[PDB]
Amino acid sequence: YVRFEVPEDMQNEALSLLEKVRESGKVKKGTNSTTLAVSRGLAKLVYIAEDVDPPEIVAHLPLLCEEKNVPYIYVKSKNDLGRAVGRVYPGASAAIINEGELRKELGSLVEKIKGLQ
RNA sequence: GGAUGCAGAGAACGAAAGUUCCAUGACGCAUCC
Ligand SMILES: [Ca+2]
Ligand SMILES: [Ca+2]
Repeated sequence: YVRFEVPEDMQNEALSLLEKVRESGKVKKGTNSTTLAVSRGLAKLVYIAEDVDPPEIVAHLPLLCEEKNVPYIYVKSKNDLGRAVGRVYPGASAAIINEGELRKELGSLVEKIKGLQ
């Protein structure tokens, strides 16, 4: 249930900004903490995996992000989301809570994502 | 065992070889049935 389709280069930009934010920022991984972070108005930018089965697990996300005005982006695999923070483990969804040092980069990314809508 | 919440990384058995679960939330900590 993709709301939009992100092109490959933009997906790579987001997945790379994720690894750069790892150090100086704060990132959560998993559907529980990500949903909480969006509901509490903490998530700067959320990532949703495309290969989630059953897809109903992450389906509630885009509408909640629209409710709370949180930019969401679809990434190809949940394994591409496994390096988000801490232990290497697959993640159906993640969320950058603090941009950290990469402020303008996240700004450009959310501009490009809004461009897709 | 089951339900609910809090938090979010490895956890239980084993001398270890290994066996079994875990961000689709294990392990826990409570309250209840
Ligand atoms: Ca261990
Ligand atoms: Ca032991």
